[PDB]
Amino acid sequence: IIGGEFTTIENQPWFAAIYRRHRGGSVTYVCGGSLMSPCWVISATHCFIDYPKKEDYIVYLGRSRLNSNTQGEMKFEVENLILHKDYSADTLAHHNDIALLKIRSKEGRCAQPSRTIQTICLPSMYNDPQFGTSCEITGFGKEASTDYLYPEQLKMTVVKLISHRECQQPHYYGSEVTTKMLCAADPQWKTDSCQGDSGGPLVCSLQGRMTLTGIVSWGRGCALKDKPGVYTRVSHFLPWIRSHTKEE
Amino acid sequence: LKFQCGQKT
Ligand SMILES: NC(=[NH2+])c1cc2c(I)cccc2s1
Repeated sequence: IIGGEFTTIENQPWFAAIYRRHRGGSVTYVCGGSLMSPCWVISATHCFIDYPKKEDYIVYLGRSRLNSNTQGEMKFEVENLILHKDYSADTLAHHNDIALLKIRSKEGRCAQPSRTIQTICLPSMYNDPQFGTSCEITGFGKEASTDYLYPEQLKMTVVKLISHRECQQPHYYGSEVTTKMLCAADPQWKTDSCQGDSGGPLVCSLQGRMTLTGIVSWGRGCALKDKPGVYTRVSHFLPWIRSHTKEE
Repeated sequence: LKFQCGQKT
């Protein structure tokens, strides 16, 4: 996240950190995600696309640091990895960039409620905040697009939602942004999501609840003028989410 | 206690 503040998971208790294991001894961070229900985390397909081998990913909940433990953190394996059929990437945008990960603990359980682990809410069918709403994004992504490492502390920032008319203007992204995407930026292009923040949440308050409005998906550069961050429009994927999620 | 979506504590 460029700009922002450093936070702890108590402030984003539904944030999930996804890592991949290497036949060598190292685990590296891949992307962020959000907890929807006890056993399901939602992230972005492009984070898995290149290596869809579920057994090599590990998911941690209750995590405030990247490679050091946080007391209260829970570790899970990916029991199911569901990528979106119709997922596409062009020279910028990713289309239908949403993925579901069913988690299982080594003891056979899903997440448990704590002060650092909570679920986030889902919007109702095609329901979004209006452009102008200030939403917050969180993640361990880059702090500068030229960095080659990720911060060790979780960060958060606030961005405002912008209309499609503004984002589809030629000097922004043209028709690369579709109705199934959302754009968010800082009025003064000072803070924004960036690489390593993919899959994480764009949370806004809708009808009283803190709702997962978008998933970090792409952007041209980070915190670049007239280059907003583009997010997957969750309110438009509800059927798809439903047809794959069940029980507690 | 139990999950209350969207709640920070
Ligand atoms: N400007 C942005 N909000 C973003 C830029 C990127 C980049 I560069 C890579 C992956 C995800 C994102 S989001």
